[PDB]
Amino acid sequence: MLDAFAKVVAQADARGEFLTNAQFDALSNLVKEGNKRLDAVNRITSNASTIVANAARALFAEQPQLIQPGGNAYTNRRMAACLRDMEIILRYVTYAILAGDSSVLDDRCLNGLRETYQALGTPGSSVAVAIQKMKDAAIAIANDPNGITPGDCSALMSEIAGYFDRAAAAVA
Amino acid sequence: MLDAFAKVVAQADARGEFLTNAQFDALSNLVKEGNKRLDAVNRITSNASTIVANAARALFAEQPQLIQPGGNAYTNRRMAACLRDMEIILRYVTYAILAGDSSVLDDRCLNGLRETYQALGTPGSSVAVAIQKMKDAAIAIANDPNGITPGDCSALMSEIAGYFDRAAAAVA
Amino acid sequence: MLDAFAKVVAQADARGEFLTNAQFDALSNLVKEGNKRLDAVNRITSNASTIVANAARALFAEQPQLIQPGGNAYTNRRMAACLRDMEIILRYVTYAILAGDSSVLDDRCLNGLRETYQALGTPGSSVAVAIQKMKDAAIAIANDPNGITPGDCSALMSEIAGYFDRAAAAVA
Amino acid sequence: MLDAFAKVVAQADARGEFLTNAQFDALSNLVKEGNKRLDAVNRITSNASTIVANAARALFAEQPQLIQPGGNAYTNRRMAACLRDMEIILRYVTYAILAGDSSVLDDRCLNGLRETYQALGTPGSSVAVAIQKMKDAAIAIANDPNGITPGDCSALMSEIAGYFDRAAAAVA
Amino acid sequence: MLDAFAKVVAQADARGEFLTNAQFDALSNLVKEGNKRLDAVNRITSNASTIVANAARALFAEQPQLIQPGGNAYTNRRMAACLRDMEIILRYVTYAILAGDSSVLDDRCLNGLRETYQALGTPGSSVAVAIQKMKDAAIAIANDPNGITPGDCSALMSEIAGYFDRAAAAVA
Amino acid sequence: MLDAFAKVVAQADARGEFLTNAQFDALSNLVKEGNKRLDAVNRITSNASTIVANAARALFAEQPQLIQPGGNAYTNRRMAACLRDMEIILRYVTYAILAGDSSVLDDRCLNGLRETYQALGTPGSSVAVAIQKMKDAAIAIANDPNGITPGDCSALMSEIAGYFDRAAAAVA
Amino acid sequence: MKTPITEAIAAADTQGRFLSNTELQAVDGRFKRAVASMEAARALTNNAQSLIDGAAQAVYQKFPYTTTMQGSQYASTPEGKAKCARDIGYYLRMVTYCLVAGGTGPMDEYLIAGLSEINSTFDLSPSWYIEALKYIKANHGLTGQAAVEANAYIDYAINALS
Amino acid sequence: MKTPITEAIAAADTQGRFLSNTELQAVDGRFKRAVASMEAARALTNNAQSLIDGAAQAVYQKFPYTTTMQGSQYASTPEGKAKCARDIGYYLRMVTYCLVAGGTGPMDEYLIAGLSEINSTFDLSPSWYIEALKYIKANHGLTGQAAVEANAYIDYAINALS
Amino acid sequence: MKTPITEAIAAADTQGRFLSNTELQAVDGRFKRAVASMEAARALTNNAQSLIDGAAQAVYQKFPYTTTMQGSQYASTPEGKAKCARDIGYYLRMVTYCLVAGGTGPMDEYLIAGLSEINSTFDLSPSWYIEALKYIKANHGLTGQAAVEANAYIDYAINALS
Amino acid sequence: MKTPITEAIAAADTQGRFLSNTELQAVDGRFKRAVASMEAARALTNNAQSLIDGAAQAVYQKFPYTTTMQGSQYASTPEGKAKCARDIGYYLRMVTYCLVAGGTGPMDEYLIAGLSEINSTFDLSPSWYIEALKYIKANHGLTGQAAVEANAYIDYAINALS
Amino acid sequence: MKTPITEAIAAADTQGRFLSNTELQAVDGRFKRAVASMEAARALTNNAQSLIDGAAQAVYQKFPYTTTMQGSQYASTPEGKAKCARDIGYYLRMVTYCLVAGGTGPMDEYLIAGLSEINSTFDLSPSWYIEALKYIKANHGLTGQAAVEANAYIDYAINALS
Amino acid sequence: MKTPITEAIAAADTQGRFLSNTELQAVDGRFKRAVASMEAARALTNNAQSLIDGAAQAVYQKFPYTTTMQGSQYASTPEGKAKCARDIGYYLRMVTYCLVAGGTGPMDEYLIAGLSEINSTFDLSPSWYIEALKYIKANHGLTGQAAVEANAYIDYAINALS
Ligand SMILES: CCC1=C(C)/C(=C/C2=NC(=C\c3[nH]c(/C=C4\NC(=O)[C@H](C)[C@H]4CC)c(C)c3CCC(=O)O)/C(CCC(=O)O)=C2C)NC1=O
Repeated sequence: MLDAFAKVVAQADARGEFLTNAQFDALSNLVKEGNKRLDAVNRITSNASTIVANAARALFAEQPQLIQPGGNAYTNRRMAACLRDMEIILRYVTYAILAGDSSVLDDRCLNGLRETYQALGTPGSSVAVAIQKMKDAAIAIANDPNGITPGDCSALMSEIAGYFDRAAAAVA
Repeated sequence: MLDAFAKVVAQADARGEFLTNAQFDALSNLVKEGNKRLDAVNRITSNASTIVANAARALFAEQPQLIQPGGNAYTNRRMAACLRDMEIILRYVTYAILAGDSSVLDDRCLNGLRETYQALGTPGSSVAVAIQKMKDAAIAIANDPNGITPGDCSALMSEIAGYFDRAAAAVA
Repeated sequence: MLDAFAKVVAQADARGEFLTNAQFDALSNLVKEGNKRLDAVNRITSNASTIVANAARALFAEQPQLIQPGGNAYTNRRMAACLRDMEIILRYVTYAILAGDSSVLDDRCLNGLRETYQALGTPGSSVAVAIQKMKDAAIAIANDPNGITPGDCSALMSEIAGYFDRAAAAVA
Repeated sequence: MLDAFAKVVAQADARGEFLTNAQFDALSNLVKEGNKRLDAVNRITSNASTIVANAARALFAEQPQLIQPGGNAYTNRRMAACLRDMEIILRYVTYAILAGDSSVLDDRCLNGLRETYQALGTPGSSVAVAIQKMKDAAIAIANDPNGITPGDCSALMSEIAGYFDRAAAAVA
Repeated sequence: MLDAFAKVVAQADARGEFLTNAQFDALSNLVKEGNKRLDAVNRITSNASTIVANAARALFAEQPQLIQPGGNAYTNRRMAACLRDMEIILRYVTYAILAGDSSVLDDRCLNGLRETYQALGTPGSSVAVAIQKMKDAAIAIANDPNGITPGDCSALMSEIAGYFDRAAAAVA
Repeated sequence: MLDAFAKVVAQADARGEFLTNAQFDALSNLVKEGNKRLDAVNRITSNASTIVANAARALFAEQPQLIQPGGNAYTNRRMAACLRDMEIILRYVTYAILAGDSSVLDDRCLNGLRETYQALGTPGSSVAVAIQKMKDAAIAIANDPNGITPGDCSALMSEIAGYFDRAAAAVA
Repeated sequence: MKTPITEAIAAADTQGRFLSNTELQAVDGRFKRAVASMEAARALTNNAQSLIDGAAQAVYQKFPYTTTMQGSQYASTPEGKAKCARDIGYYLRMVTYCLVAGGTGPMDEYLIAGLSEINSTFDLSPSWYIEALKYIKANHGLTGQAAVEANAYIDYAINALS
Repeated sequence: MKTPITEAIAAADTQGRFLSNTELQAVDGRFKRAVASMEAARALTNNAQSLIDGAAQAVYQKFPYTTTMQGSQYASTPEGKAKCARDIGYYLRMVTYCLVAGGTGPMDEYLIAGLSEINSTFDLSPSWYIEALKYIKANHGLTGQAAVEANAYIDYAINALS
Repeated sequence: MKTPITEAIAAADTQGRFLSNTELQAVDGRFKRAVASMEAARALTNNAQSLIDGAAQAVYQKFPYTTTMQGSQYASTPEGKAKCARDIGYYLRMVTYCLVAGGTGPMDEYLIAGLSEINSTFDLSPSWYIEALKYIKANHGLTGQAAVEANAYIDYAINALS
Repeated sequence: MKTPITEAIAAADTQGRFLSNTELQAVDGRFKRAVASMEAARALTNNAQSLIDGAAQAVYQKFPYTTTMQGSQYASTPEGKAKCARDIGYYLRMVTYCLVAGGTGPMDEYLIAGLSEINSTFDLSPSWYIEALKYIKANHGLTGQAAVEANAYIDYAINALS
Repeated sequence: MKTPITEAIAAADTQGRFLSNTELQAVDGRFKRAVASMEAARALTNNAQSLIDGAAQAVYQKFPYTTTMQGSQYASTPEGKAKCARDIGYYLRMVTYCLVAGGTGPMDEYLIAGLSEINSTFDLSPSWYIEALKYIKANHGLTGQAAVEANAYIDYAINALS
Repeated sequence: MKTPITEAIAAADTQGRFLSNTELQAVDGRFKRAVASMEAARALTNNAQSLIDGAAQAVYQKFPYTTTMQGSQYASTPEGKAKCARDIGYYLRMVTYCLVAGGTGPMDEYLIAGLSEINSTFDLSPSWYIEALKYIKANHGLTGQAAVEANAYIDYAINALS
């Protein structure tokens, strides 16, 4: 898996090149923005249980067919597996946020996932909905101005939103 | 795998329903017919060796190309594997008879079996013939009026015939 | 895997036949030509390191793109794996020479190899080139008149050339 | 593992003997007492959670050192493992009750258990106490005259008590 | 495992020495006696089934307690395992004969075997008896003057007898 | 495995106690001395190859019997394994230095090591000598005043010396 | 799905065997027992609504905070009360399946697997469902072996919730 | 040893479970069936000598070469005849064990495991023992379910010899 | 026990490697962070009694049935109240260990492993301990990075209880 | 297929090695031995019909019940006699393959694998084929090392039938 | 690729965990250290040509046979000299990657894996590259923690070549 | 230790088999080949000192820096020269073992295993030993199959050093 830094190194090696001044500058900014990234990861992770459970509750309220008998989210085993998947996705998204690159998410989580849901009969569009709910919650929690040194984290929130959208795209 | 009883329960759960009076009645009849089913299973199982060997002998008599050099039933390893398959099929059919449902047969035996024979060069039509021979023998043995409390087992013999035909269809 | 002798036996069994006088004669010639075959195998094997390394050097001289950054033979891991493959191919070819049949090569080496290179992005045409270089070297070494009882090994060299060409065809 | 019936068969085979009339009679009584044995097993099993938890609570009340920091039953992992062991022992004792022989208990549960506790620093005497508590509870539940066809189960309760005592002896 | 030749090499290396003229001479004699060794191995191996079965029959005739109920050679599983062991021992002895050294026998067969029989309750003295019977049979078969180029194999028979005695010592 | 910090926590939990002011102070000093510890680990690790090879050379110069034929350090496999062990020990000692506790060394390296050498015939006293050589080299490298912010690391060097002595004691 | 019949087949198939008396006896016990199990299943089905209704109130009675505390996990709103009764119905319906199937399979598969995760995630107390189940046990109106059958599966659920 | 009871326990223990109705039903079927099995076991035991004697002659009758060919594998000597009758006794005695134990365990353990190896090593024809077993089946004098029980284990042996 | 330092060593040792900057950097981050963690650990220790006392009442306040329902699982008796406060103390003390150790190890090892089993066996609601933990979080009186440290381990416990 | 040559390659390939003298010597022994093996293979082929015919009668002679007992397993009918001679031919032909291939491979692959199953399923006595093989051994008319070669593979079959 | 960040994620993901302070601290150490690493990476990049040129001559100086012996492995021809300088550039460039990535990953992946095989196959002495690396270490002109960073990765390469 | 004989046994034992012609042929090839191998082993032993002495100088000649560079890895001191000749003796002595044993076993076991590690750790060039070995190959004075034998094991060592 790669991280924002290894990503750049990997591109450079493919060309056989040393880093340019421009690339050092970019990467120095990444390091300068690091504290914000650690806060985001901390905050989302610190609230992982509520993010998931509130997103699940909201999903089943909007799509009660999922929990009606004969559904996919019906029975405790299927419910458990569903909640689990939401936990798993949130988990890999947080990895991605730490790394500043999606390769861990893509690789270890997202690839083959559509085909997997298609084989099981799990509606991907519903999973995407759950992901979007977690996204809105994760971002509100991560970007909450209370209890933290004020500054602008907007760029990072957009990046974060990007990982969530990416995950939702992968299944929808 | 499912049995006649779990089959009904599984259908009911999918609908989120309690059993109807009609379903209890059906299942009570199954239980009332249980002794006959145990006799069938016992009898077929108690004669498994002769059923197989007599069906094999009859197959090779009708299709001597199978045991001519260059065939599929030629060499002891290929012969052994063939007899084995006949034993295996008879075995899963007897499971099915006990359970009163084919899911064990279908699942654990019949699925991928056509593709398997196609990959090996084993003629499925010949296997089907062997299955039909075992069927006729199994049924004659199971439905033999000697040495058993008289009654009608006709429904059961048809069910039994059904598992054999199902297996023969799966390979032919 | 089969050898020149088992190959004949296998064909005979498929027909259910004893060997003919003609087949015994053929196989007796094989045995009569055995010493030459042992020399070839010995000689190629005894020079395996130089055959590979000289063929690698020649390949990269003719196709420097393979070792330019961003290539397939660039980085030590990719270089190592490339040299390894050349060693592996030479190895299986020598097995084939000993056996007097390609089944070991085909089976254990050549099958799925094109698809493998296609999946990795390794240019098969380049591998074929390396194989041909090893071939020319292997044959010059095997057929060197110095230090050996004189006679004609031409038939054998053509057979040997055949295994190399076969391998090159399998990837190209 | 053996059961009351296989136990007799095994003794008979060692002597090369057919069963005596006396042995048939014994074993017929076992079968005649079978319903009582099924009630016991059912009842103890049906109350397994409370038997364990009430015995645990009673143990820790009598031996608070076990749950004081630095003890063996202190920390949730050690507590969990302790409760687990009580569950395991009760489980094997119930197997033994069904079988009418201790070989399953002895074999699969009791052997090496003293040495295991000695290696961990778990006080065997305390485990024995927990076993005895479960015994008294199990027997009261199994022999409760309410909600069951009246008769005498005294012999069986003594046998049951025997498995519990055996287990307690094995660790104490 | 070692063979007569590697045995000498191993001793030489431990001293850091080249072979002496005396050692070459010894080893040349070994090679000169090779045909006899191949005949012995062939002959014993070619008659392995009868050697074992005749030795088993003779054992049980002399020690009928082994096959009386309650014995060690009673029941087909125990009989099978016994015959198997006789087959195994004969097998390793023949390896030893080929190698001209006992290390394969000692190592792969004989070590831990006494302790194994002691743990099972198998009387080692009885096994030793079976080994001696196989020895006498093996030697008579190997040293039979009929159907072979005449010469003296006496030294070899004594060596062979040595492997058998060694095996019998290991269990007795 | 434990580290200086977890070591304290583990002792505290065993007593069921919060940390005392004295313990916080101790642990704060550890943190204050952290840079020195990182330099030591870096320096020893950065020179691991020379430390080992120079200690090996010195050992074999002082004890040439180890590399004379018939020895333990004779043959490349035995030499390789010896150098390996020196590398392994140095490795675990460096872990210990980082952690500020020997549990990793003791646990994962040192336990069973004497018995292991005793079983192989490897002289423990010789291993101890190699360890002491590595110690003297490691310490000279770690405590070298050149190229580093001046201060006193004496306490740390003694701790470091302690891990080496501990390891040497474990085998000697 | 775990039934006496599927367990008999699984045992045979695990060893590559045909079925033997060793297995047909088990299945016969199942067939004989079915008379008592089916009585129980029928009675519990016929009386399901009053059992569920009674069971729900038994819970609310023992744990009145469940009818008053704010939270979607509680039965303090009409929707919460509806979910609680649904769940109790689920439990009862599973009991009836176990009785019909002659084993724990349906409950194991549809209800027990995932149970602790679901209960912990949605903040549902096991003790609530145990009380509901104890009510059903107390008031099912079965006697004899029909009651032994019903209670075996009800207590199985109680044990799974402990 | 494989019995309905040990198979019930093995199934539970394999999954780390306590025993459930799913298993107690199997054992009950065993207990109910025991009445027929024990009748059969008793009758076969009481009549063992005449069955063995009859069975031995049935073999010699069908395969008279066994009484005449030279060889320790044959019953052409008094010792050979004694070993043959012993073996037949073994088979019959195992049938009685299977009936007492309520399953194939004893026969599996004491007789079937190793059987083909022993028969091939000592040059004993399976067809000999099958004939003996067919005689016992034909002439055991059991009727009803006692005969079903005896024949299930006799045919099990026949199948093991095929 | 899981700490930044033991995780660094475990990573190296897993691969048979000596430690590299890749690992020394992690440990340096730990050493730098320790200043904030140790402030937090000290303050929580110094104020443990009032935090525990406050936390206990916060629970009783939110879940008053815990002070009234009969049962050894409840704090309706002096002994029950003592066990509840002990448990809360356990949680708080584990937080302080996590801060001292610089990772989740102590809490993972001493408290989280077995937690669901213990809670379900003794009928203790996770929601009780969460409320206690939310009180501690709200009222620990830490600000800045010392508060970030304390809250990370408190929320970790909350997540483990969900 | 197991031959000296394929065993040499298998040994090398198992270890990811090129072939060494350690292996070329084995193959040379094979090439040298081939002179004796090929003499044997040729003679057995040329005389196959009389060997088969002689072997068949040797069986019928030793086991005359095989020509008289009713049963498709016996040679009591023209079709049975034809199958018996075919089988004997199979054995002999496999011997010739073993000699040509320089190892047991062909017999192992085409005949020995499955042998006991086939013999037991179709009620064929191993002792029949052993007698046939002993006849061939006795009467093949080979001497010297050609006879050693033929007998090694014939006895191999005998051992496989024991 | 092995970096402090990917190692932190790998550790969490190995255990199916979300990331904890135990891991965020490691990454923070990385972020703090990056200031020194980036100084080093920049300086080494800016001065790469003179370092490479100097390093090449240092080798030729210590091992003058490399400039004179015939062989494609030697720098006795213009093409050989070009390959040598390229290789040295590779090493230096990898050092800069390690510094940028904050760990050994790039060097491990692109250079160390396969290294001994390549060196032995092409007859390149490790001692040559060590000398080159010792020159770079001696003459990089970094001081303070920037030098500690550069030297850690240079010595890592030296260790990989020993 | 890998010899034609131990490889034959290993092949049989791997499959739980007795030895067959498939294996005795291999061993016979070994016995036949031994005449040439033993000639070679004897001649190399008898001429070992002059071969070693000649080989050492061949190295020093091709790589004169080995006699002049400072370092314990070089032969620039009497002790270094003694170690070099010892090593060459080791190689030659191993060749003789391979010839006596009839396979690569001794060289594999005593010399090749660990070789790259030892060479890299002590800074010894494989190219040095190859030159020594090429000298021995060129000047051993064997002809015919004795030379084929010696050269097979010498080239085996060369290949192991590449
Ligand atoms: C242990 C492994 C082993 C080897 C290596 C071996 C070689 C071997 N090759 C031989 C002959 C020979 N070897 C060759 C081979 C060749 N001459 C050519 O230039 C041919 C094309 C070249 C093949 C590359 C020839 C032509 C003969 C003489 C005729 C013959 O033996 O077939 C001989 C007979 C003696 C002699 O001629 O010197 C032996 C023993 N024997 C063995 O057992």
